[PDB]
Amino acid sequence: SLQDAEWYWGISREEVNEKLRDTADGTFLVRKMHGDYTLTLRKGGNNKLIKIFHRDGKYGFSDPLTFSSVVELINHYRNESLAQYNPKLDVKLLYPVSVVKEDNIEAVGKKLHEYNTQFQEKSREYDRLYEEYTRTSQEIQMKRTAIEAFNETIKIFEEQCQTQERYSKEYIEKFKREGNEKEIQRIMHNYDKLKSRISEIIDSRRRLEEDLKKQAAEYREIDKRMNSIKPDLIQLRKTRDQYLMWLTKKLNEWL
Amino acid sequence: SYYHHHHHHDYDIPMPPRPSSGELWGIHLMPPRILVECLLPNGMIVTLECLREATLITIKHELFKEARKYPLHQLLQDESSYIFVSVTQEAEREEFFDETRRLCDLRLFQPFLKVIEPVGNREEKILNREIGFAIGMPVCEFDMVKDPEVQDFRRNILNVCKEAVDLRDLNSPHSRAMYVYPPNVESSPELPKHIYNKLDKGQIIVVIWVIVSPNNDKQKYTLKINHDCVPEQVIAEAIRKKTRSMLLSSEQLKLCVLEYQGKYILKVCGCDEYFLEKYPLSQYKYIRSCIMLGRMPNLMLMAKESLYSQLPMDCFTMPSYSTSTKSLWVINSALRIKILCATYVNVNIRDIDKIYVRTGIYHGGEPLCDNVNTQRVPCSNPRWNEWLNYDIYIPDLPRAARLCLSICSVEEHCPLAWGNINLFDYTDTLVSGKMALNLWPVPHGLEDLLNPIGVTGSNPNKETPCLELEFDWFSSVVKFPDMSVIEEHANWSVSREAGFSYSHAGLSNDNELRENDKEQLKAISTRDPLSEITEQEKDFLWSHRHYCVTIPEILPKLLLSVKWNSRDEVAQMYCLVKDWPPIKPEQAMELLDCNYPDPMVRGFAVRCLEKYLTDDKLSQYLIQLVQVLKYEQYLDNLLVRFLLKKALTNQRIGHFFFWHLKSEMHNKTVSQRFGLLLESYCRACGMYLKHLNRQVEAMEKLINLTDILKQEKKDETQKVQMKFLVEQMRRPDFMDALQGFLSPLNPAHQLGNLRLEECRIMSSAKRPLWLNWENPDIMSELLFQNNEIIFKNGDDLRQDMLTLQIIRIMENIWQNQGLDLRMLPYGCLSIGDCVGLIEVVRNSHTIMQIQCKGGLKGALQFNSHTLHQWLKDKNKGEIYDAAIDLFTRSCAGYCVATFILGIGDRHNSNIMVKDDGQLFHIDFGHFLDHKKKKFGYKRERVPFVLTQDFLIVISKGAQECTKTREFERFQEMCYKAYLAIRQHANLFINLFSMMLGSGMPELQSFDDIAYIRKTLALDKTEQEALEYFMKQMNDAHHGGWT
Ligand SMILES: Nc1nc2ccccc2[nH]1
Repeated sequence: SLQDAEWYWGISREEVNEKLRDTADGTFLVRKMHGDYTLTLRKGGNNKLIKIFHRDGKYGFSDPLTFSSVVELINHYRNESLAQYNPKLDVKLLYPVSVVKEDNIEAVGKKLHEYNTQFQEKSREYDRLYEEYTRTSQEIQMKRTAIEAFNETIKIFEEQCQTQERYSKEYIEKFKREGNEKEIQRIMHNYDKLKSRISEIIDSRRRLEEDLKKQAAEYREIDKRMNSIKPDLIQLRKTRDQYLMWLTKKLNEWL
Repeated sequence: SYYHHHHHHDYDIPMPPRPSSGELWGIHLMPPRILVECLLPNGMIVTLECLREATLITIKHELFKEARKYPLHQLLQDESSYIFVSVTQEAEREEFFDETRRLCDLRLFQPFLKVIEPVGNREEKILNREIGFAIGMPVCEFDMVKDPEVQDFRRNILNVCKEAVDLRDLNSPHSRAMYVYPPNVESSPELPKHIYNKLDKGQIIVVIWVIVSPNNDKQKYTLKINHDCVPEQVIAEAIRKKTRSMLLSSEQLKLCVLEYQGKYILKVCGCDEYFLEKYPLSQYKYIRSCIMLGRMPNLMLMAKESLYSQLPMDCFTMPSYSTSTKSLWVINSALRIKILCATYVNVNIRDIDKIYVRTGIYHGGEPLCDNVNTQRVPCSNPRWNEWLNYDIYIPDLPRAARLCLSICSVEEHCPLAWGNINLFDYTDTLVSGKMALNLWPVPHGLEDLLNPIGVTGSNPNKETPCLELEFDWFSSVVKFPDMSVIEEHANWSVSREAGFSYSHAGLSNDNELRENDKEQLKAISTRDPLSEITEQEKDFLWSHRHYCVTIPEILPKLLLSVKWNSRDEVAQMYCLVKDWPPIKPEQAMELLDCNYPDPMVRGFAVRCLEKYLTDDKLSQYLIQLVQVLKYEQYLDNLLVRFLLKKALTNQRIGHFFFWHLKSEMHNKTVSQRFGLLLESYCRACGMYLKHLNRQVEAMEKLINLTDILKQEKKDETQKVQMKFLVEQMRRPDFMDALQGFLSPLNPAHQLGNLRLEECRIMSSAKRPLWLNWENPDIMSELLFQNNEIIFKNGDDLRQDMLTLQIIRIMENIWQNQGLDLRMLPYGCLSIGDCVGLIEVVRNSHTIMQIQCKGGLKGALQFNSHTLHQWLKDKNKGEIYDAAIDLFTRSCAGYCVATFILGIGDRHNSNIMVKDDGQLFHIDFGHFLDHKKKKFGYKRERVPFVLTQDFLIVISKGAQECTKTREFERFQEMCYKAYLAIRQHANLFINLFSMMLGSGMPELQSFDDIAYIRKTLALDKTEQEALEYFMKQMNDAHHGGWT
């Protein structure tokens, strides 16, 4: 029971944290020459490491050593808070945590491949979409600056048909008779080119704006679907961890 | 029978290029002949048909001929009284001053020009365009930023610029020369044993070259001097030999030597490198290379005035852009924050039950219990109007406190978006009122609910989850206390501790401390930053903080022991850090990673650098120092001011500083910050801007060219693509843009004319360009006549860049500890979003190529000996013995590095060998076993598994190579190397920690970096780690290692 305690794993610093990763406040487990064992507790997305020292029979954190075992010391603190030991540890040891029962061994191993294939298929779908997202962010903001540039282009052209109206209609009254229909037709020709060109430009900006909404539309749909893939991708990953624990080289075939 | 007749009804049978354009909107390459509308001052639109490649000089000159044919000509002035303006692809109205610029290089939006008389009479000043070309955004886009922090950054940074410009023009022209051509020098003058044994009782033969007339003939003066003798001494002996004569006495010689001596300086023949200060010749990098490679130095005597002729005047010019309040410690409440509404949450209502907002106060680690709000109105129009209540009193909020939040889904816990926000602003002001916070999407790696490493501030992208919220109001702007005030609170708390009872000091906290404890601290100090400290150790370290000043290097550990939610403790820590002994830069750099956000701590870190970090050592670690800018809270800070001044002080750093910032300009988490910094540099760097603008223009051309190949000239034979390539490189604008410039891989290398006959597209699907330039140096021949580099649009180069940097550093550690393992960290440089330059190593081939070319007609199996045969063919005689030594030494280094780093699996097409016998790896892929993310599970893989081929070469042709002295020697290199890197394992952890900022999927959190702990066996003893490494190496090879 000392070794067959559910929460006693006996593992390196790294694979503790990967087992503590993404669990809630209060979750725990227990773990070289510095002391003996280590209570690695999780608190609000951060791992607190608490040393267990063993000397003349007793086990404990520091001075109040009157606990005759490793399995003794944890049962007390699963009920009670750690604040009285060290002031700012107002959190209990609440989640002392450590799938088909396919006692078949080989059939658990096959399921590990099925889930790991699904997971891997899932991770690509997520990666595909993340890149579509980030492209689409770029393609949108280029669409936006294009609209600005369009709008600034138009201002320059609107200004142009204004700029000519000053000087072109200064020329009508300053002469009129000399090149009446001759000079004014060929000034009218320019003006009607200039305004139809503004008309083409405005129609070009418009046509981009309708594409921008359809882009911004697709962008939402990508995000939507990312957010629906994400929680599946966790639970699929989390089942794969539990199957791979329950088993434990040969594996690398199933993965 | 194959698939149990199971139909997949779903299945229908019906390089990564990102989408950036150039030349003209929506079109990579403008048509060779194009119509451009010219808008005249008289309101007429004459349309010209212009050549794509035509200068504005030409287009103006033709416009004013063709204007005459249209009405109202007599209202036009002479053509000289006018300038072209148009709307560019960045949506700004750019006046085209440099009329030698070509139509295809203006980055127009639509093909049209407008004729105006030039406003902003200071034309000088509206060559800001230069700056914003270099940067990749217009300078005017900053001027219209509301944010006072930004506008304050721009105004206040000029201090640094003005000061640096003053250091340049101090002993001018020498100091200008010294800025532009700083000496390329190793850190240590002490020469490793193995280098000192290659030369002749401490002496080198050197070759000094000289010119008289008409610059065609040149003259050797083969010296033989002591290695440690300075450039001046070497200039004398050259001039002695040069001017000894039968018609000159001895006396008359010495007098002619003094008049000539200091008129000259020493150049490296073949590249722009010089020896302009008193260091041993051995300490310059060129020399020490020449020693190692078995080469005779070719320097040049250069007239100082011909050098100072080529320097230009900087002409720095200041740009146009030139109280009583409540102490935080008066505020008598707990912290509360009101979460209001989130507007843009994109969620399937069928998939999602409901969502809430997670929050936490942070310091990189959390100052209180994390807390959430109720799950309200789930996915549809989520609004909560809750005050979240945080158990921390306002006065205990530390200077670098941050609120980190996320919108989550429901144990179905899962994050949708996230954002962080500094509880104090840049003016020390506690944040009060309402805030809009546009959120970031959850990245690849992070599954966690919150993201405190992530960048502080709101996502600049509008169309994203905007979660708006409200911070309390204490009828006053609250400010953070002065240091004077914090110092008194500390002096108070100290004496207050002295009077506490002995009874009470029996919880977690004498004048003389135990000898067992005095030695437990020094053991803690030696641990790597990833060996997490326990709550007992924290309390322990804290309690002996005053002894900890005796062990300066403990500081990183001490700081994580402080309770940052107790202003009592922090205020005292502030007084320790005030005058804690400086520590080595390799250790101080840890304190600029994300774990240490406090301003006083980071200031101390910068104070360490300011003392110790040499310009050599800075430019080695420049990548990490630029990245670390991400974790600074505000724009103006000490680190930025340190780095900026160095960049403006030393043009070699300044170069790589520009490119590393410029590189990341697409990444919207840093664009504004880096853009702002880039502006400062560009404004103050001097003539180098004009040089950088040419590098910058060359790369934009390569980007557009490869963009076309990758997108429109696919499904076309190599033959067809290669024709298109060559065709385009012959156009005048490409000739212009791609010929007269400095290589970004090393600006000492000038790139001259293109040799298009040697330029090609490589076989890869990414369509890399292999490019070749004539080295236009006078002594090209003495170094290399051609200079060739690979431009690759497609792959993200920065993983490789990091790997190569790590390799560069491993070598230096090894070598400078006297043990000769020869790595080849070829040059890699990202300059963009998945765009880069790779240095070509000539005379090297992949193993695969070596195996073909020596493979018999009948393909019955490739011979293990052909590598060895190929190597013998290249190295005959006594040359052979050292070619195997090289291969054995290089193969051992790359074995250890590779294993420690956990790189992509090696095989015949990513392993390369040089004619001289040097082995080196390329294309590393993913660097900390990132494909273990799929399964991994503690793989601890050997990526370089020496097949027979390699072993045969190592043990010169013997059968059963496993059992030779050749291979015993090899193993003892590998064991000695592995241990050497293991003793510098702090450094490598910190280098990887500093790269968490960058958006590299391989580096998302500190447990990505945890691989390097396993592979270096840091938890174990060194003896066990030797045995661990052996075990690892034995099992991968199946025998050999005990
Ligand atoms: N010294 C040095 N540092 C570098 C960083 C990137 C590319 C080339 C480099 N050479």
